[PDB]
Amino acid sequence: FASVYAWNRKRISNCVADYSVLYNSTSFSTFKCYGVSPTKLNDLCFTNV
Amino acid sequence: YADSFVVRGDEVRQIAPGQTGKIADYNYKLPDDFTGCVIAWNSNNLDSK
Ligand SMILES: *[C@@H]1O[C@H](CO)[C@@H](O)[C@H](O)[C@H]1NC(C)=O
Ligand SMILES: *[C@@H]1O[C@H](CO)[C@@H](O)[C@H](O)[C@H]1NC(C)=O
Repeated sequence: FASVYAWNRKRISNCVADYSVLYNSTSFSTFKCYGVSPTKLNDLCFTNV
Repeated sequence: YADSFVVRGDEVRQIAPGQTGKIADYNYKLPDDFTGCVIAWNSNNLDSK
């Protein structure tokens, strides 16, 4: 992973966002969304990720 | 009524209305119009061997 001052940016396109494949792999300590409700993420499409 | 169970330390944040994740999706769900209180505490001295 990069350093905080020289942080990295990556582009994501042409993919299916099924975040249930992370359940057995990862454990998260912080998850917060701002402009959208977390229960509506399975029903949307995203533009310029 | 009183409900009791055990989870990880990183999964306490999911016991709240409007949350997503493995625990909220498949294990334990709360209503949107919930009236009550939520309590949690560490239990390492008893539940770990
Ligand atoms: C989930 O991950 C654990 C640990 O890597 C592994 O033992 C288990 O087989 C995995 N379960 C599935 C369904 O892949
Ligand atoms: C990251 O990917 C490797 C395989 O390249 C896998 O062994 C490892 O468990 C993954 N780590 C997580 C936490 O997803």
